[PDB]
Amino acid sequence: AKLHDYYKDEVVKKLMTEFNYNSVMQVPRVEKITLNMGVGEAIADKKLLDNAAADLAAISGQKPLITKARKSVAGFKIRQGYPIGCKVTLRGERMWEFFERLITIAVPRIRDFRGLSAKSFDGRGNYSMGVREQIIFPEIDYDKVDRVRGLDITITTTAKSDEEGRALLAAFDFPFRK
Amino acid sequence: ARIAGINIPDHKHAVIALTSIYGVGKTRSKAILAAAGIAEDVKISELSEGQIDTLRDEVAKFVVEGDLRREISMSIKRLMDLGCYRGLRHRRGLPVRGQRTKTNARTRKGPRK
Amino acid sequence: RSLKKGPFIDLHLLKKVEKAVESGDKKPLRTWSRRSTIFPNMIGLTIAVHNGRQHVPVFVTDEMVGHKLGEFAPTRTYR
RNA sequence: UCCUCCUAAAGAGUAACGGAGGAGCACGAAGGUUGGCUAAUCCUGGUCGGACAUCAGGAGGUUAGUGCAAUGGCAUAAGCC
RNA sequence: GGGUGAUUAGCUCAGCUGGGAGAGCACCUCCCUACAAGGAGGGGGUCGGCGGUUCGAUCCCGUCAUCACCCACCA
RNA sequence: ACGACCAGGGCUACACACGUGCUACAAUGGCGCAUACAAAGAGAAGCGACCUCGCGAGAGCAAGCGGACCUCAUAAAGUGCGUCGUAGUCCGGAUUGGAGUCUGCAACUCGACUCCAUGAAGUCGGAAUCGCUAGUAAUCGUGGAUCAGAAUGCCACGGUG
Repeated sequence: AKLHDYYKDEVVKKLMTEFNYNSVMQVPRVEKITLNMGVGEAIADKKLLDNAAADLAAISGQKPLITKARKSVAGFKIRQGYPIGCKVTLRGERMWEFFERLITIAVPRIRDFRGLSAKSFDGRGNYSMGVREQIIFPEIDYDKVDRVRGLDITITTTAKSDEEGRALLAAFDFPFRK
Repeated sequence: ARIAGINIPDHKHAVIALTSIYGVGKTRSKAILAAAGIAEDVKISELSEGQIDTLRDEVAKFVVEGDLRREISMSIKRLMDLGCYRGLRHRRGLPVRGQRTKTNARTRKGPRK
Repeated sequence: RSLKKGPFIDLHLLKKVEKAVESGDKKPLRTWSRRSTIFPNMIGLTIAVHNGRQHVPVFVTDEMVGHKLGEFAPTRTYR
């Protein structure tokens, strides 16, 4: 593990040179990465969610758990906390464990891209990267590609503005450009 | 299945195994082997004997999928709003090398009922 | 598909190309030929093409060189 | 027949074929409890793609919920686990 | 004024414990020979409008638009 | 004037199906390499050898021939080895991008030839329909006309049978 150690020394610890604070403890931090994988056309049975979560847990270090629904989804018979997908939310060391597998070894299904925008916005500085699939990691034999399954990513941080979060964006090796 | 790329064939001839996945031509699919000493004979189905696990970056270091699409779409980069022949014939799903549309047109739009 | 190192323009057009920046005073070149191509040497000149019904001005920029007048006054419509 | 507000007079009952609406069955669970937990709605942003539609962030607050219409407690939750 | 029931393929109409649509006859294309006929192949749904109950509503509830039908009821 | 001189269009535009020509879906097969057995015809701004160059199309040096001379031009199926083995296939390449060749005053539209890179369909076929009586049906090869440049349509001759 090297990328979280880079976050402990090389990221925002000199930010007082560019951003105004009353304490050096105000510099921005990463809180969580929620994640999402959609059940798609299996929504009306969804007993496969345990078997889909188990293969997200093949690139994540977390133990699988199943997403409960909110406000229902369409007319598919979704009621209260009905199990409907997977998040398997990342905190602490597990966030950068994943960002040392993502587009380092998990590569053979990526799309044509070269750099995501740094001047992007939400109002707090919480960045996102479009990937659509779990993009596959290579094994000694596979025999693993049939549908690959989905992936969505948006970070959550202590930042109060989009240019404060632009200094925290330094926390990753993913292609972002100024 | 799906061991050489995005395409589903189980057992395929090694000198064309990288075809139909957007990254390699018919002669390149045999030249890519002889630069690495890889066998040009007997059909393949799995990641055995180094026969294709050695070819992942040698395909990806060039124009592939959407990057190949963008390169063969250089023909229209000055025609992305200007409709002059090729422009309109790419802004909608249309022919560019002549089409005898009164026959042989199912392939342009969808199969007969 | 083989056109290289110089423009294919006729001598009646070369008498105009030498004085093309006067196209704030001079009126557009009335042309009947449509197989003809646009070239860098022609940039600054004003041209009007017969569409088989009337003469229309065609707007020319250095982006569209190597295309024919029959691509701006369209051949056998079609969409 | 049962059951609810307003009209209905700052004790209390209360008319009208007055203003207006429901029940006639369910639940081993929503029951017993120690502990733990905490919305709606509006907004910003979405994906291979949408007749419907993801999880976050911003605003907000006894505005969600309680098996069922109706009202009011309600986080000590009596809400869910 | 009062009331009963419907609205889904061109037409007849199915599909209510509340679960993302189906047949007949036409029609369209083709075969036989030229149409009628005979045969073969194929098709697409504003499943009335707006609100409310619901996870989900053509489907349960209200209310308007529409049609056909019933009816204008004691002295 | 609707002329025909001249610069130029359209006649290769598709709301939908059929006829014609044709190739694959093959294993009684296909491809590469080797090899058996040809007829007929055209050929002086032609056919163009040997030889050179150009991935190749094509270009250059340049013999002979005007008819049993010299050139198009070693005919291909067939046979023999290898190899595929239902795999939406080494097959098959619609669509399509680039780079070269060639004619022409000019080729993008509506041309041909070549080399790369990119790639869908096709696993068998509905009511129905067609041709031959013997060197015929089958089915692969080879020429001829037109003509600046380009036919898969037209005509003509062999092989197995």
